[PDB]
Amino acid sequence: MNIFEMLRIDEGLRLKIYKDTEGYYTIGIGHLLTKSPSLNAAKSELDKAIGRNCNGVITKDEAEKLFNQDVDAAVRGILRNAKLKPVYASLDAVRHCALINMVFQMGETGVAGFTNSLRMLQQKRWDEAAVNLAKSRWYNQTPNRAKRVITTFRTGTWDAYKNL
Ligand SMILES: [Cl-]
Ligand SMILES: [Cl-]
Repeated sequence: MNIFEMLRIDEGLRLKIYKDTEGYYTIGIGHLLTKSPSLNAAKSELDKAIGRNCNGVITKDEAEKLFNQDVDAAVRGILRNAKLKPVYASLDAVRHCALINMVFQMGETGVAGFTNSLRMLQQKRWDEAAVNLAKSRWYNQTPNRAKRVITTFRTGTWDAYKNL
C-alpha cells in the first residue's frame, strides 16, 4: 500500500464536477476546485487547471495527472512548513502517509493547527496522540476517514486500509 492507493480509497474518483462533504466543487480524486458557490466559477477553475475547455468533465488520465500534482504539492508543502517538517521528519514511512493524508484533506494551514497532536506524534506517544486527534471537528464531520488515518498513526501499519 502507498500514499496514492491510500488517498484513492479515501477520496474515490469522479470524472464530473461534484460537491465534496463540505459542499465545495471538486473533481477527480479529491481535487478541490473552488469554495465559491458558483458552478461557473468551478467550471472556469477546471478549464484553467486542465488547460482545455472541459465543460465540467475530465478523463481518468487527466484525473490521475491532477492527483499526482496534488500529492507532490502536499509533500513539498509539508517539507517547507516550519511546523510540519520536524514532525514528518521524525516519523517512519507508514506514518508519513497519515500526515500527508491530513494535509491533502485539510491543507497545511489546518494541519499546522493540531499543535498538541503534533507534539505527541513527535514524541511518539501514539495512543495519546490518537485520543487528541479525535477531539476535533475533523473527526466529528468525517469519522470513518478520520478513524482510518488515526489508526494508521496509532499502529504504524496499513490495517485500517486492508480489505477496502
Ligand atoms: Cl471535540
Ligand atoms: Cl468519513
